[PDB]
Amino acid sequence: MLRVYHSNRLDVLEALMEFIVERERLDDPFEPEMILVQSTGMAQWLQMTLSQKFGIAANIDFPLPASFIWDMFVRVLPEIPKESAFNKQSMSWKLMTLLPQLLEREDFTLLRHYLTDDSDKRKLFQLSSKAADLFDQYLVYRPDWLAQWETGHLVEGLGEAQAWQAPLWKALVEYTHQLGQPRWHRANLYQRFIETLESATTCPPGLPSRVFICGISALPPVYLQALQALGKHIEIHLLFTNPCRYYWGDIKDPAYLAKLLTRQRRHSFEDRELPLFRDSENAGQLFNSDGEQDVGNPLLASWGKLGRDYIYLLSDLESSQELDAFVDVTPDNLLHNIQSDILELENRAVAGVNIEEFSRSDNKRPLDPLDSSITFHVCHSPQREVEVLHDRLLAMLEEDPTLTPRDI
Amino acid sequence: DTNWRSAPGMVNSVNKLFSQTDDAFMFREIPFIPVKSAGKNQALRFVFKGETQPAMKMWLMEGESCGVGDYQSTMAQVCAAQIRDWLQAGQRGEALLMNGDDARPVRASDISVLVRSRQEAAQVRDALTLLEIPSVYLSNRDSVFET
Amino acid sequence: EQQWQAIIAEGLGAQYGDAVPLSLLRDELAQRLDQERISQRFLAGPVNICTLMPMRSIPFKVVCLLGMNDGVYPRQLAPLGFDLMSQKPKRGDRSRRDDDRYLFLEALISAQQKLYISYIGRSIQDNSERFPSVLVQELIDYIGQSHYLPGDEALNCDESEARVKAHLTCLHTRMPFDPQNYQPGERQSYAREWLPAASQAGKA
Amino acid sequence: AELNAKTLQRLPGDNWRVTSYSGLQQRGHGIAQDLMPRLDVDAAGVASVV
Amino acid sequence: DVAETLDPLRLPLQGERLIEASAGTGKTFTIAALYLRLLLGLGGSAAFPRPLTVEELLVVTFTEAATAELRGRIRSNIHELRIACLRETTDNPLYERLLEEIDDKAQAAQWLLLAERQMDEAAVFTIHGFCQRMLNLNAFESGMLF
Amino acid sequence: QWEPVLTEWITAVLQAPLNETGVSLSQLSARNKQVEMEFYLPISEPLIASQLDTLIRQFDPLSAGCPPLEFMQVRGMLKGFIDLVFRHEGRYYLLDYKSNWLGEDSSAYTQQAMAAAMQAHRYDLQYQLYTLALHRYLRHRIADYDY
Ligand SMILES: [Ca+2]
Repeated sequence: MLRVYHSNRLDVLEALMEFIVERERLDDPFEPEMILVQSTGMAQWLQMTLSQKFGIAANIDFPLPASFIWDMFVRVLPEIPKESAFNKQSMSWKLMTLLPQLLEREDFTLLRHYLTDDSDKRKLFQLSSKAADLFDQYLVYRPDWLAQWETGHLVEGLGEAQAWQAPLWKALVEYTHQLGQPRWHRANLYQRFIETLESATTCPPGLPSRVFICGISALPPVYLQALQALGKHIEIHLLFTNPCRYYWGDIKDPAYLAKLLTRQRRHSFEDRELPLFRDSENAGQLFNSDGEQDVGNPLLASWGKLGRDYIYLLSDLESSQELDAFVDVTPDNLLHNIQSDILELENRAVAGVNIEEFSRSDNKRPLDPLDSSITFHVCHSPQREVEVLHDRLLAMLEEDPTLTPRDI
Repeated sequence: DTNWRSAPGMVNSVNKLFSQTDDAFMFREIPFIPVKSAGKNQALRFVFKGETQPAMKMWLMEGESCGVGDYQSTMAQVCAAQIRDWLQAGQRGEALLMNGDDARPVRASDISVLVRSRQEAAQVRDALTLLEIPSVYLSNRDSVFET
Repeated sequence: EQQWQAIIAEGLGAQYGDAVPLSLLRDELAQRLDQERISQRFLAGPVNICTLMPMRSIPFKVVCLLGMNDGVYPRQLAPLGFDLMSQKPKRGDRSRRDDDRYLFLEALISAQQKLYISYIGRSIQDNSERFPSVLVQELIDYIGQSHYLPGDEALNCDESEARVKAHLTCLHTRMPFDPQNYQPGERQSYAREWLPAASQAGKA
Repeated sequence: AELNAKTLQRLPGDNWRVTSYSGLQQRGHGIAQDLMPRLDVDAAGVASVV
Repeated sequence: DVAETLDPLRLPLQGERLIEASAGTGKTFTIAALYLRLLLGLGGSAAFPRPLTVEELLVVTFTEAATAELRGRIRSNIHELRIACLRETTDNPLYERLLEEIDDKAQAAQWLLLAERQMDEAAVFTIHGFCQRMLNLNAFESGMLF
Repeated sequence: QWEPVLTEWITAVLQAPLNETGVSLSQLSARNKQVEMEFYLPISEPLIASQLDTLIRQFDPLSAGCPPLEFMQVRGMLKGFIDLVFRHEGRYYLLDYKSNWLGEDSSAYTQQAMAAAMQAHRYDLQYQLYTLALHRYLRHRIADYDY
């Protein structure tokens, strides 16, 4: 099953991962425990965190998402070469032997001149790359675009450049064939992957036992689906650390809304969800046609832009089984207050829309001149700015003990 | 049309000067149209050892002839003198920048000497420094490496 | 030697016929070398000074942000212009703007006890004033709009707000030996080294 | 001049580090185990007329 | 010949206009004003076809410290005029003459909210920043290196 | 021109008899191999160089050459890479390929010479540490395992 865990702090999510491992002993024939991660930092944080609450951490693989998906392709599907022949690198080279021929086409007239005036394979190589770089990207965001261009078809609504990219892509694919290389990209292979998994409703061909996804606040639409289908024969524990407990994303059809009015189960107890019966969906939340016209908290509003997308795509899955793991934030600090707002999706900002509201000031929260969490410092220069910090780090170290330096 | 930021006495003096001849900026395409001084500033005035001083004051050297040499050794001296003159008379509350019925003693931070080149600056800095009046050349480019 | 072999093998893989001019390789060896980052000491001998890495939002008791100036933090770079995908966006898409802004949020979210925010207020030359990264502006602005100091309970929204932002904002001195750094109270320096000069206790 | 500088009453005490059979091998590997985490750190030197 | 005494709020926001900001005439107060008008498409006959976004109002100064201050002054004016839209009441010059020209204080407040959070991308560069920017975008035409 | 020597060198090491009954790299299939294992052994309660030298002595005849305790108190973790860990369907092992010497020829790679460089580089520690890790790991994985 593709289990999706929404938590407040990476700790609780690390906790659930800690427990998932103690529970099912997992096999042990040197079978590497798997954790998809997107930054060495995490890998190190997990490694150490886990070596503690266990006495050691040994195998664990930290494949990047993209490298995982393709790992499976090789497993599920029939005869897939390890490492695509369309990887960003090789692409740049193959594109360098091609472009020169593709010039003087009317199509590539724009590049045709850009590459003439002068060079020594300098302009040709940057292009061959920025190109290969783009293709590598289109192969994840808009993987249908290629299947289109491969047959010469264009796509209604794209800027120019498709004028040359489209042919170029068809051109790269044909060339790579003559070279005699596995035609398989990442786009012509995701659909099949799902189909053969979504069907063959029998059993897991021989993939891994359980898989985790830690600290990745974003994944491509296609990688999720790919994982979804995979989460039918494999246990996929995707640990997503979410800044708000309620749903703060946008909405599609006022028909898709009630399909969201479902519920997330506590990993151990049972069911929860967004506040105010209907009124919520109603009111302004997901107003007019747009998305959450209020997104409650204004900070989570203008910043979490990346979050919305990922949360919205997670709640558009079917084989999913999301569940709550949000821990509270008692509002004693300015930090905790703000942190709390963001959690409960509430705005405590006061604009003073009316003389009643605007004249008094005790409606807002009491500060506490003594509160030092969340401080602001204006300095004259980087040196100065660093000398000052060293002082305050010293201070706040003195302040409360227990605070070792690694905590900063 | 409105010149916020400045004193009426000033705007009047500047306008008068640049209204003398026609095409003061001598270029029919760059005409000079006077400007109305802002009301919120109508109160601005500068008093010294007695009464309010003119927005603009011209100091004229004597004689018939005058070399670029003289008109510097002597002008810097003069300028220098008038600065300490405002400053000292400032600590004694006799040099005041006033907005109607408000006031304050002029401080070094209030005086400013515009100049055309490094030298000129030095020329000034020296006559000043000769009167223990500390200064700083805001347009200094020298590097810490030839100190 | 690794990168060099890499760069070459890769080119051989895609079967490149024509020859290669050194420049090509040097310029690439350079770039790679420019991107290869060293961060092996990330979580051993404490106090980690680093950059805001996307997809690495670990929780720390203390979180300090330095150089959060306008034009400096929300790190930029404009899409190629011929990156079709950037003109016609979709839910899955990603860009630095978005990544960084959501990073600043991950900080606040991850700061368990103290959030330290710092930026440069003026260049030590023309002395002109600089500005805090909009992101930081959006934070104190929210603080001030939802808080009030004990004293000021009946005065005004804007007025109570100011006093709050002004109260959390701390204007530091140009030199470390400035006496203000040695009176009593808010961040008295822990550097006695400068004390004597701060107290004009010199002997010409 | 009525000043003075805060003086911290805490002490260094313990030191948390993450060693690795490096508590052995004396330095020189400074930044070495950093640039190449899997470098054959166990070897080093020059060669001649052999 | 001889220019019209400029009245910011009534300046026709449509093609070619030369403004002479004499010595300390509030050239900055003017620019900001004109900036807001544009954002909210205000004015009237002397207004602009439609409303523009922060990333559509190109402003070029010569100095680096210039664009910083210009960019700073604007985020502020926006945050205010926007607030002064939620209160539908302002008691500070400029702004009031602006709200009188606004037809839906509730919308401008929204429109403005975006302009606020958009400022970290305001099209306010230097002559030089504008150039290498257009250049590096239209690389093919300029024959520039990426 | 190193291929012959090398292609012949590799094999010679592969089909090389490890300890006794069978065991030779060439007999190890994928499923029984785990290359480059990275472990993390938490270490609380300061690890004193001296305190460890004592027990290391009693059990190891190699660490009898007691210069040790060349490091100082450390609390925290313990990184470490294991070149290879495999299983001869019965037990698990620790392999560490070590390319060293310039020490002329053969005579320097004798059971004596080797056990010499061992203390020379104090690799002995690597042993105890590494195994202590594989211990912790195997015990962790193999639900109910014995040394
Ligand atoms: Ca080894």
